[PDB]
Amino acid sequence: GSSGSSGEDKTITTLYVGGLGDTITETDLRNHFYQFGEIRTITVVQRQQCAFIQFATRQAAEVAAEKSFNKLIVNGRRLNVKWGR
Repeated sequence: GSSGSSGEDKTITTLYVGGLGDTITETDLRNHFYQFGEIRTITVVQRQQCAFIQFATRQAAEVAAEKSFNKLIVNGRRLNVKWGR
């Protein structure tokens, strides 16, 4: 089965995404996440090869979250996703 963990994400709709690299861009994410649901905003920090995906409704956030938790592999490049603030 699963180990089972409880992070510190109660009503957080933002999701952090690292390991972007020049290879990966914003659009690639906007679409990869957009599928889950509306996207409030997307702040891609090149200096930190990361990006923050915000959702209007936690609903899409949660879904993408788990489906992103070290599971979101775009452009044959795994990405470390973690709940934001």
